[PDB]
Amino acid sequence: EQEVLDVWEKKVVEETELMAARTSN
Amino acid sequence: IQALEKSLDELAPLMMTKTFNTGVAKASVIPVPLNKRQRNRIAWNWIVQSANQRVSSDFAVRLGEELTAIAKGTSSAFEKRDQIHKTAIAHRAYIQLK
Amino acid sequence: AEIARSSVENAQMRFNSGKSIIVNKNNPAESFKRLNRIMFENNIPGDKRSQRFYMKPGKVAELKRSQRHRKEFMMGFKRLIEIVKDAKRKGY
Amino acid sequence: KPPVYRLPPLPRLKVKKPIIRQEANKCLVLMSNLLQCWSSYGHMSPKCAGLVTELKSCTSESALGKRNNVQKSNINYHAARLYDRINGKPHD
Amino acid sequence: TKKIDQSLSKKLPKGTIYDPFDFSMGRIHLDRKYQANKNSNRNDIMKSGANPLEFYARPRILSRYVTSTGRIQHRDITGLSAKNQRRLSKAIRRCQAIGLM
Amino acid sequence: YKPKEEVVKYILHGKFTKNNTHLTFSSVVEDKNFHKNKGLTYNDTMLYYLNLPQKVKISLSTGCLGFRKAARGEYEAAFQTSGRMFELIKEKNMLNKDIEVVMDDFGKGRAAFISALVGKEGASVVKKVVKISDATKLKFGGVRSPKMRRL
Ligand SMILES: [Mg+2]
Ligand SMILES: [Mg+2]
Repeated sequence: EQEVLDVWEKKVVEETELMAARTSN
Repeated sequence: IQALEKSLDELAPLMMTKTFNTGVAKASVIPVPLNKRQRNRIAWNWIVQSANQRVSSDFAVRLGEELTAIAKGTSSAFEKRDQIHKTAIAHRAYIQLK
Repeated sequence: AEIARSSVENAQMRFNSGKSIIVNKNNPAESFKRLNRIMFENNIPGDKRSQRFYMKPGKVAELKRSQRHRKEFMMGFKRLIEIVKDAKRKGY
Repeated sequence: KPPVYRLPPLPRLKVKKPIIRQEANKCLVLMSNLLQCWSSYGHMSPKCAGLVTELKSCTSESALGKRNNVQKSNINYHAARLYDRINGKPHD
Repeated sequence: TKKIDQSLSKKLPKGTIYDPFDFSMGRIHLDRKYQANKNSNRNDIMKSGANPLEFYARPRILSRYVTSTGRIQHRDITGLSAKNQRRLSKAIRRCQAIGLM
Repeated sequence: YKPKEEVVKYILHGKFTKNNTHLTFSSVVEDKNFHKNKGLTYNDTMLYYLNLPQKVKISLSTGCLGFRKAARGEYEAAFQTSGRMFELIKEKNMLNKDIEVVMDDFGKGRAAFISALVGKEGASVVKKVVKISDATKLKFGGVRSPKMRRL
């Protein structure tokens, strides 16, 4: 579960930053 | 040399809006990022133009004086940079981001 | 009287058409996007364009038959692509 | 019960323009944020210092950074490889 | 930031069993892809065995199968049998003519 | 017993056809003494408040801003006409009560009006807009349209 939760942490952060930029539009 | 690099890093615009002839309709003015080599070209040309308004017959003297004034804060090319950044802030939504 | 004054709010919105949006004072451009979605989900723009010129009944029937086939064809295409992806995932 | 739609025999199984996920450029998102930071706190405001520093590093050598995410879809390779197996065609 | 969008996190129900894969992004995407209104049947009167034509005087029930403007939904969306779709459409058209819908 | 005409809201109607854009600004006037009249039934009172009278205040087309012939139906003509309307609503002190926007058709000026109202040109009017709606008129059968053009 840690191995999966580590990849999930990265993607969440990445996709919570593209949203911020895309939404800023 | 450190003074020159600091002046070039402060005078060059970070971004510049460019017109892209995309589509038969009107071209789009989209802000574009600039690399360090492209930034130095923009700032250097502004310095040379400012230098060539000085009285000395020798370009080295005019360039030296211009660089000294820029290192001391006074330069008329900072207005150019502010006007290039204002345009880009206006067209921030025109950016594509993909 | 006041009975006809205090019962006008619901009455006013009881005869709704379904083509109205309450604007979000914060993001007013999101409410216009919601209205556009209603227009497209009720085919309002398409219907208006199709009513500009008269089409013979036979031509109308042909166009309706072809459109249905393309809709059904796409559903069959997507079903086959899903099988391909599933088969690829399992190593087939 | 969900209606299955079966395609006729086809000369090919192909996606005209396979969709690909194109990750956003890191330098462009940095520029979109810095530009926004100047829109609220003002141009050259001390609040956007970090944005300016990050943008300079991202674009220092290439104005779009090291773009190394180019990708092509393989759906058409698998679709053509597996179509004859999975189309459910009757025997000859 | 100590916050994540709900669309980027899965909330595991209570009493259910889970695998390590349930914490991945694949589970999020897989749940979106296979998200169908399958629980409608148990809440869908017209998929229970009633005759839709008996609801021609009950606009509230009929208004569940029309769009915001009153357009009858295609069978592809309602998921009804041919007979119930045929009967439901008649009920709505009769309701409209009576002055209730 | 006394005419007490008062404005309750404003209606900003836009008709966006293929060749022109018409923008009308109106006021929904309500005589606040209508219920004080004699011989008035509950139905007449409710029927009067369900369709309140309207008075036209501003009427604009793309030809009022100098756009002529083919230019009247273009995106730029609508964008400027929308700006002139948003300005005339502030220059007439008609930005006190809530505004309801009604769009009629899907020509090239429909997206210009929306852009002019969600942008700088309509930053004052948008704050008062409370409800947006569509009023495109469709026919269920109806009259026979003209024949298809062979071009
Ligand atoms: Mg024209
Ligand atoms: Mg004629």
